[PDB]
Amino acid sequence: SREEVESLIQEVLEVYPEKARKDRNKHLAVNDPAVTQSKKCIISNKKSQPGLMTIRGCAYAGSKGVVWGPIKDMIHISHGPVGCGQYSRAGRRNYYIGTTGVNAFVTMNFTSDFQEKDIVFGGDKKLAKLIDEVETLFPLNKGISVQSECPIGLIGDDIESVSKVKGAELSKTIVPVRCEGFRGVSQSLGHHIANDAVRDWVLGKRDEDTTFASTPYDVAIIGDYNIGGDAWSSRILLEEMGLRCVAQWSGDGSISEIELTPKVKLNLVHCYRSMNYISRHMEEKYGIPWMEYNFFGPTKTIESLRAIAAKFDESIQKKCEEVIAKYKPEWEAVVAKYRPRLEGKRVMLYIGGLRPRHVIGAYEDLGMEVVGTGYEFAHNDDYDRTMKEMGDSTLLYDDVTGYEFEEFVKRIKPDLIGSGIKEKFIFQKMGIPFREMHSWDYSGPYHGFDGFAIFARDMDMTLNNPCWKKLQAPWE
Amino acid sequence: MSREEVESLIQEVLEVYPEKARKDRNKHLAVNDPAVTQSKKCIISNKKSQPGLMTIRGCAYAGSKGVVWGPIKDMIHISHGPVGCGQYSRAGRRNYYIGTTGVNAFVTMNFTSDFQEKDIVFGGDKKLAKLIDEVETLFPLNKGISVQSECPIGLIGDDIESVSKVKGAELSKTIVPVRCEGFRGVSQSLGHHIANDAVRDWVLGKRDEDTTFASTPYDVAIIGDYNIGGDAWSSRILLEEMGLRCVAQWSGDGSISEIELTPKVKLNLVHCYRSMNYISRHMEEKYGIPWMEYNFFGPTKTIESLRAIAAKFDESIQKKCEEVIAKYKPEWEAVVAKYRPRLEGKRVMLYIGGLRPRHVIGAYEDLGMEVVGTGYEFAHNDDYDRTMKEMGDSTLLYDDVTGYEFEEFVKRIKPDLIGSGIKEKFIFQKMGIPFREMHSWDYSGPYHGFDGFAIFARDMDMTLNNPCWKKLQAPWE
Amino acid sequence: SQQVDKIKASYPLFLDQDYKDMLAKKRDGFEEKYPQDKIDEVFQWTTTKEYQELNFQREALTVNPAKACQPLGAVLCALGFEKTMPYVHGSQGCVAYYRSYFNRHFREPVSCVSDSMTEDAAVFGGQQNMKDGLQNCKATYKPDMIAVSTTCMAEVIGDDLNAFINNSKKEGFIPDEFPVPFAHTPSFVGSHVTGWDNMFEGIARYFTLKSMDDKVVGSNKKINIVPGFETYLGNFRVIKRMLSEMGVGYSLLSDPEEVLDTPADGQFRMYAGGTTQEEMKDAPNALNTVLLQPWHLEKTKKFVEGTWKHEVPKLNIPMGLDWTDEFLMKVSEISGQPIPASLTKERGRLVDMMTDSHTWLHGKRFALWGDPDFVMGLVKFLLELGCEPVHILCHNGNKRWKKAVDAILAASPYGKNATVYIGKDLWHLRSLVFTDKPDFMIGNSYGKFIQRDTLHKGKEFEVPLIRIGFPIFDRHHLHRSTTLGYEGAMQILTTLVNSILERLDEETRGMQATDYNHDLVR
Amino acid sequence: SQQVDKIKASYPLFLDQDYKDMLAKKRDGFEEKYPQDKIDEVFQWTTTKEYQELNFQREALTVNPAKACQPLGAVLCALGFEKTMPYVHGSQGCVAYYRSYFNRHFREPVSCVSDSMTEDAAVFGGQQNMKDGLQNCKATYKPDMIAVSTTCMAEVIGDDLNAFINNSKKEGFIPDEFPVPFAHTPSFVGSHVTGWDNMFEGIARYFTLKSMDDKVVGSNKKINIVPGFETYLGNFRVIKRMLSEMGVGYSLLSDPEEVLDTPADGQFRMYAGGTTQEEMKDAPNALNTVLLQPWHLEKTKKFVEGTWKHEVPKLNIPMGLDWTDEFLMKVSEISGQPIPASLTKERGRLVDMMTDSHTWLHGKRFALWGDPDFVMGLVKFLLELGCEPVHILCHNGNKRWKKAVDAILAASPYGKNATVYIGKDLWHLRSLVFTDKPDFMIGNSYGKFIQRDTLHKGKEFEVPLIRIGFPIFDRHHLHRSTTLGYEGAMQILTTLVNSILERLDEETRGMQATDYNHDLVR
Ligand code: ICS
Ligand code: ICS
Ligand code: CLF
Repeated sequence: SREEVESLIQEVLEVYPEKARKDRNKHLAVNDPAVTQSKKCIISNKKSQPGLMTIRGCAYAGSKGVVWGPIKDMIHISHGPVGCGQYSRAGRRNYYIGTTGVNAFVTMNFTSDFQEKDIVFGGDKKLAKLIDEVETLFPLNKGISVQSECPIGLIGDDIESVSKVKGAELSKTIVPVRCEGFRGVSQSLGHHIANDAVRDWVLGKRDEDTTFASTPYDVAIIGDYNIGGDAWSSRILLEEMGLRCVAQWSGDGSISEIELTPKVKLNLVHCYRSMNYISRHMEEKYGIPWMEYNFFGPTKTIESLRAIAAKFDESIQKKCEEVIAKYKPEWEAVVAKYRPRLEGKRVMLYIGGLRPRHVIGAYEDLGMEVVGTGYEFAHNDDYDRTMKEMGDSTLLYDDVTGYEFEEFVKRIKPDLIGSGIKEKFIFQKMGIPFREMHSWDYSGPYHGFDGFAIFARDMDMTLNNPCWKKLQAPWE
Repeated sequence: MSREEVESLIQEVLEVYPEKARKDRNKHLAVNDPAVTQSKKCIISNKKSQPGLMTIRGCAYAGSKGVVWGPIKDMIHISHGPVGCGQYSRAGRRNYYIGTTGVNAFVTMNFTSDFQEKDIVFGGDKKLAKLIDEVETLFPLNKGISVQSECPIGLIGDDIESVSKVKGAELSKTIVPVRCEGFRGVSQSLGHHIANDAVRDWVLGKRDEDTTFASTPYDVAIIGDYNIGGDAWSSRILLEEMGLRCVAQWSGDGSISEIELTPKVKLNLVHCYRSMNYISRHMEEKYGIPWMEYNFFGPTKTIESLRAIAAKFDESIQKKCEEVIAKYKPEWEAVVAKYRPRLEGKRVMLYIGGLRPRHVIGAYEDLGMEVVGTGYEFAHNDDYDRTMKEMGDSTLLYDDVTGYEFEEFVKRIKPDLIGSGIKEKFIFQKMGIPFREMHSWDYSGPYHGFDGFAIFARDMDMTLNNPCWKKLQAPWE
Repeated sequence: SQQVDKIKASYPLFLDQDYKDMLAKKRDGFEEKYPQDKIDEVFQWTTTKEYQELNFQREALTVNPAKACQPLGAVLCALGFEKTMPYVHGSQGCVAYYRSYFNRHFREPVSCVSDSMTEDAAVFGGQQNMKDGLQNCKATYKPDMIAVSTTCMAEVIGDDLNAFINNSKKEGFIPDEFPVPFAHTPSFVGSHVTGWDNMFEGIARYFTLKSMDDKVVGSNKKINIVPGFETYLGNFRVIKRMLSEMGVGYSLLSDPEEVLDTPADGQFRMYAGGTTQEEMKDAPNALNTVLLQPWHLEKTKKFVEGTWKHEVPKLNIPMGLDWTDEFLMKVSEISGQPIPASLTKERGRLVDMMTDSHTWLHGKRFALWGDPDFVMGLVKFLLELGCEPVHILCHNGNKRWKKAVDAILAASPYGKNATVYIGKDLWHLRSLVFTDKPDFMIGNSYGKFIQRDTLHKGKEFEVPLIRIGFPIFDRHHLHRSTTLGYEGAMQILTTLVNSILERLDEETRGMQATDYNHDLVR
Repeated sequence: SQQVDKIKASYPLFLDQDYKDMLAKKRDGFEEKYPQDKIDEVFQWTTTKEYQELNFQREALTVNPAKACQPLGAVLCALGFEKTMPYVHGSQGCVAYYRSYFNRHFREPVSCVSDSMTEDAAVFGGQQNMKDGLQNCKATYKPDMIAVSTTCMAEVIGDDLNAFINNSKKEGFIPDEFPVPFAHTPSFVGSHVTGWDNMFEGIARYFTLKSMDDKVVGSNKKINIVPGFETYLGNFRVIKRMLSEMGVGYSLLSDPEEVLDTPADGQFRMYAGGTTQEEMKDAPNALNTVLLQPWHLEKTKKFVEGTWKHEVPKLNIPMGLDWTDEFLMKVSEISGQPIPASLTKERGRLVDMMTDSHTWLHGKRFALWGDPDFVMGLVKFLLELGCEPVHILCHNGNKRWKKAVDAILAASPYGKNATVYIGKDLWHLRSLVFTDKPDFMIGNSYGKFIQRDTLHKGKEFEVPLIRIGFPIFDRHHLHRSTTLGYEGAMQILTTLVNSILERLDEETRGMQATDYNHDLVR
């Protein structure tokens, strides 16, 4: 394997011009068990090489699409020309309970629809008028955010002044976010910018307000955006264990929940990449500890429940074992049915910043093997965590190019690929079962015990589907 | 347009026929003059169809099962014979009803004995007795069974009367044998008569010795309205606004108990004379119940009918009559004001069954239209007698018109609108002539009464004036 | 009452309070109606396993059949020949029904005559009807050919079609050379599809039985195609299109696509297109003959093999992926033409659509009915899509056919929960969709009353109808669709997945209740 | 919990009692939600005329737009040329969105590259990105042509595309002869269709501006066809089919139908089909150039007339009956080819369908939106069907276009109750379907949220969506449909009349309540 994989890497890189080749070589590696510091074998979080068809998005995607957009009782302005908010309207399944257009607004597209006059004269006057119109037509909104698209910073607009002046005039929370897509190298910096905006404009609102009645079992789910209901199928287990989930950041999340989070006893971080910033802040400022957990598959979910329960007292640890015993027969039935139908099959993954490592356990619980994985925008601390999860001599790729991904697949010949919408139809035409591992292919949830059953059903229906035997015409 | 024009037209069309067919068809084609008032002096009717000429007629089974018995909603009607007849006639006729279909009502279902060759060879009487028991097991809320004979039954010597008598007594159930085999008669018409006699012989006298019905001076029955698209409901509402009590509807939305109650009424109101004059004459002779013909097509005829009916009762009914006429006056006046300008002067040709070819003329004239030709599939001479008082002078009359004849008449007369059946609709649309179905109301209606007139006018307008009709000729042709 | 600027038809007119009160008074006064609680009790009973067992014990009663009678198919077969008038010897009521039935499905004129046998002929026979009928028909509607079948009255009394036609020619009613093929078509045998087979075999015999000596198999280098009972215009067209793409010389025997689709250009065309007499006469010179729907062309097959000496290929109806593949390969072998790049690409686009839609189709449960060849092809394709055809109903199917379908089901994991029913009707099927609820029905318009019944039990018990088959009366222009070939599989695939997605949108449209799953993207 | 034999996805999993209780406690404990009576009161208010008036007073806020930005149209245009890679000079997040947007509508791969400009380029420009970008793209994905557009960042900082590309060639990053047409595509100007126009004109000028000395109008005896922004595969195919039936030589300039529909046969094809560079080079030698969507091809028009010296015909989009007629007659006049019998028959078949279905279509009221040419063709055809297009919304329409539509409406009684809206969005349209309720909406998938809103007021107020337009994300394979020509008119008519009849069946399915009108035959 290892020898064939390194030869594969070099063969693929022969197509590139010299400069691209030297760069891309640094972003491709073969896992070596005795190397635990990812900073010794792969680099990450660097700019993409021009013209190589990166799969990455921008800092607006990471801020508006990922972190802020799911907050359900606020109105989020895509501030700029019309494109960015339209392409990202309801493309991500960050699920919520609400009355859309009345008290919740997640799947709507609010925009300032910049025209050339707004480029010439600036958009700050238009933004102030926009805020007034929002207030007239959507009176039950509990806050506004301003998600900056590329032109805002380039033309010298001052959305922070508009938000300060209009926030005070109207007694409204108005959050300026400088998530312009030219910033950073990917979605990742949008996460950081968005975290800092929550910190600066939202999170210190109830700093010294103490009317909320706390309990020793108060927690927050940090970094779960409720894709297909993922956060709900996690919350139910935590509360069956006796905990009180005060807040969900930010799937199905309300602004009030976020504002209450400085009052909890423990921050439970699922997506480290996107929310470690605010978690570190809440530990520094409020003394709240935070821990990483994993609700993909029975093995990781059981391990997480026990680790979380160990932070509290014997009553929670008792209820923890009660939950594990309740769901034992259910997920054992899922394994008994689907593991035989999936065992031995080899999987290549390519996703964003967490799942390329976080779902490996769930695959292994069905006897499958992850032979390659990679991230669009992960950092080296992510890759450190990945090496512990991935097998010996497996292929690792950072900001993989379209050409690289195709050539790796043609040689490795995985039984299943798990990636995104821009990848799905390429590999299906090559006759390779594909599951979307961002959108869950409009299925899910995949988190928790209830989510594992759907995950197994989904991997099985696709991998073993009759369509894959039919690619070849009997006459060729 | 002129008489001489039409007479030459008739002769021209008939040149195509063989000698025997030519001589026969000439007797079923006429140009009416207001001077001759005896239809027996100018047109022949209710004769056999000539072979091979593509008549539009159906059979006695259609007239019995499809027309008279089928609509009775709480009975189960067996299409007794091979599988065809009941399938082609399942839910083709829009005889509307209120019920829970498959538990207490059964109109749109198709029950059949699905004869196989073994049933031809040994007869179907044993199968029919078994079928009756299966019906009782699986449809316990049915209130009576009818047996609609298809062609083979009478030909192979079956005795459905004996089966109905035995099983009916065994089960204490009304089981009506009907000998409506399709080879009987010459058309749907004899099916009507056979079906009327079957009602009389097996249903109508059930409560002859019963005195528990609470009669009133205003009890009436609607005879010969099969509630196409709701036609009978939009009639019934007017009769009861006028102070009458409608005990029964024969047979649109009709129940068997309504039928059994009808001998207790004071007056039988006959809409379709053709299909129901038989039972109406019987009820006058046996029960002394008078009957009268009326017409609820259009405001002119509906007003005339309400007043004539109201005149059979006392001043209280006559007062409510004018209250009804006054209530609805602004409504139908608004309909004419909107639609008559859009239809006035347009010429119509009709071909339908046994009543509507004359009964709808008044409603067309209320919209300023002219019926320049009309005819019937299966009418008798007393129908044609009534037709001469409705049709204009020198208009064309055709009895059991052939497909060729209808096409050639249309080509020459060039009517603005044709009103006929489903077998005719798509022929004339292709010729660029607006068409309205005047059996099924083109899945619209009701057309009866004041509420029906609004829909009638809307429908004639939407089709006559539709933009599609000016698009048939490609601009380069 | 009516408001002139918003006129109401029966729906919703009769929902007005004054009509509602009127209808309540009619019920309470004179209908002697069973009380509603009793109606509810009986309805529920009709949805149970107990009722189903009684339902399936029926021996004499048929309720809501899924078949018609032979002459219907003899008429459709005859309409496929050039300037041919279908002519049914017997009682005229039959022809009115045949014409209206097809009228409502195709929304087109349907020409057919009777010779109007009455009580008279029931005793002394219909010989005179035939003489005058043929002469009248030819003179009036100027066909080039009259194709003769029978109604059940003519079969029972025993009219000898052959003799009656020969005597009509003998006595001068029609020219000796005028073609008058015929077939007996008893409604109490088989079904409408049997009439198609009988009529076609009759026409084939008329034009070839007595001229075989100069024929040489393969001499005209064509392949004959016999479509069978077919009510989708697209199915005639896709077959001709695929063979034309392959460069394959062919003759489609019985081709009504033109006469069932004439333009509305200001004139009525009683006849249009159709298989020519010369094509039937020349058919024995074809390389071979392919039957598109072999399970109701058994009589035709015996004649093609026994008289023309063709070796009919063992081919299933070309529906779905595998069976279209097999059709094209066999045609390629017979004709020597390669399968062209255009058809290979079309195949690959169908497969692409399968990969795109498999996640919503997988595991979906279906009840379906129709004629035998259509049903087994729909079954095959559903298995290819990862769907489960749980209730398979073919009223006019036979034991040998049910065995073949049961073998198709056994060869796939998606047949594990499926059952094939023969000789059962749509009242049987109603019980199955209650006791063993599927997700959808695939069937003709008569299925709409089953959907109505299931909804009355509850929205959660409703089984929506997907209209594929014959007759379809309550939607417009679906008769233009296609079910054969890759094109037909693509159409069926699309209809099914979007019927699934339509229903999911309905169930997730409730604001703040179920619309968390009302996804923009599916 | 889950039952292994019956696994539940999010719907209906979260309707289980334990999930319902969990969600209620989350709401009550930490969401500080407005009372439900207050939600209901505000929702009711958003359906009122008072709300509509405030809604239409918006100047700065846009809500639920019905347009995208220019580079999306430039990408689509570029995808239509042979072995061409769309290339958007600017920031990479845009390209992720363009590809994903088209991915979801076509369910196909969509190839497009960025040169990944960052904050640093805002100070020194994107020249180096272009040099390495073009070299890296050509070497890695081996296109024969790279078609360059811009994101809004590149527009604001002012990068000179022409110079940057010339310097990329001069400095050796790509061969001098390698075709690199370009267009500036600012997102704050116009919409996605403007990007299509700009890209196409850029490609036309690249291949012809400096070579006009050679050209002679009509010397190649063909007609150029420019389709514009087109997302139905059947619309490219129907135009080519009709012209081939007429024996008319033609060049379809920008033709993506092959690359948006490659087969699933075991290999991925990044490129397929497309307009060749030779066809663009030779286009000035055509008889004339026909613009299928003239209302967003203004710049292209000025170039074909100013430089190629073609006299572009004054033709509407070939949608419906009248405008397909006009299209074919003008093509006949230019090409000298007569309209063949096949197209005359097809026309009459469409007319026959109109006569067959007019009674269910008559008077039906529609709200609709989309791009300018598509919308006006939909309006035209609706009027031809006797339908009333009451709310006509074109977010990216202009005054001159609105005047042309108002003139079409004024020429027909079925336009008497119609209003044309420009610059309004789907939040505006939501108000209109509440205050002046139509029978149906015709629009893209964003309309599903309007239908949801109307149902929440009440079933009697619900306005069902009929999906025709772009993007359609929540149904599968409707991108294979056709809307142009007689073929497309036939498909639209069928979809409209059957949507009407589907809804009538739903409203008459209630046993003993409304099923008196649940007719088998319609
Ligand atoms: S936030 Fe991140 S790309 Fe942690 S930007 Fe992305 S809904 Fe991915 S791997 Mo889409 S760091 Fe969430 C993600 Fe992971 S949008 Fe979703 S699936 S767990
Ligand atoms: S019963 Fe008769 S053919 Fe009087 S068999 Fe026929 S529902 Fe006609 S002209 Mo169809 S004598 Fe009724 C009739 Fe008239 S079925 Fe209907 S329309 S008023
Ligand atoms: S006049 Fe019935 S359609 Fe016929 S061939 Fe026998 S099954 Fe079939 Fe009237 S009663 Fe019926 S409809 Fe005709 S057969 Fe006679």
